[PDB]
Amino acid sequence: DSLRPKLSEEQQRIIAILLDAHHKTYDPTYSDFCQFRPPVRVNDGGSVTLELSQLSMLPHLADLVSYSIQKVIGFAKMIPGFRDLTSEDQIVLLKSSAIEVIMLRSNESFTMDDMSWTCGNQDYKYRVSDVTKAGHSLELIEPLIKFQVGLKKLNLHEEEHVLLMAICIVSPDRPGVQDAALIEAIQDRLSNTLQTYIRCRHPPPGSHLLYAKMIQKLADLRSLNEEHSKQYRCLSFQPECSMKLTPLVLEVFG
Ligand SMILES: C=C1/C(=C\C=C2/CCC[C@]3(C)[C@@H]([C@H](C)CCCC(C)(C)O)CC[C@@H]23)C[C@@H](O)[C@H](OCC2(C#N)CC2)[C@@H]1O
Repeated sequence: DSLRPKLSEEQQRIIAILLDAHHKTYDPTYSDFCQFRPPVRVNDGGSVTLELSQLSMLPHLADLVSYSIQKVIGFAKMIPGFRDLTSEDQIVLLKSSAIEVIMLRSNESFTMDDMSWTCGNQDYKYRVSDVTKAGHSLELIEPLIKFQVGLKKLNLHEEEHVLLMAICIVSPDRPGVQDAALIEAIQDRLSNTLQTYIRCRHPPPGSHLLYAKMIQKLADLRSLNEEHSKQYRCLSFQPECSMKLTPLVLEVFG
């Protein structure tokens, strides 16, 4: 019963590697922000019309996401085993998980003090309204907040945070993949590491059940990924939208 096997040198290495990768791609100071198109916040205490009409926050948020995408790609390119897939299976995994990972790593800036994401600087504080001004409806934004709170109350160790993202990326069930068995093998190595860290390092532990809760989020993420895709498609229907985006955002979601 309740065996708690010690972490293997290889498993330790993997975490070290993943931890380090994340430090090199996540900026907790948010210093690069002034290099994005400026936030514009029109008063819209509504309007789906004002919103689409203006799209005042889109250029800034499209810039952030785009920037983050780049940081997510850099992270993927440091997952052990990720180099060993055909670059074709790499892009497929990347594109189809890019938004899921962003929602995970944004939790580092999400604050349960006012249910927002703070990257600033009141300028770089993002509340529900700030995402509607970017042309989004409550069907995605409201479930997203709950996801972040559900995620916060897991009280994840940074070690578990980086592994969750690593697993999210290297999923063998994504549409378009060629070598599902190889991708599957890497995920098991990553998932096994997670279950083992939980057993060894997490207090009490009377609840290694934490693992079941973490896999559940990855399923929330699929819903959100699909919902986002719906809403993106509406934005692209809006004329002049393309310039408010970036060629990366356009490629990934189009
Ligand atoms: C992306 C991140 C941040 C916020 C993410 C947010 C806050 C605004 C609300 C966002 C942007 C959602 C919407 C759906 C994004 C929509 C994007 C378009 C309009 C293109 O579809 C999804 C993710 C949400 C900010 C911050 O928490 C993180 O980025 C910070 C920096 C990085 N990397 C670390 C410096 C994280 O990577």
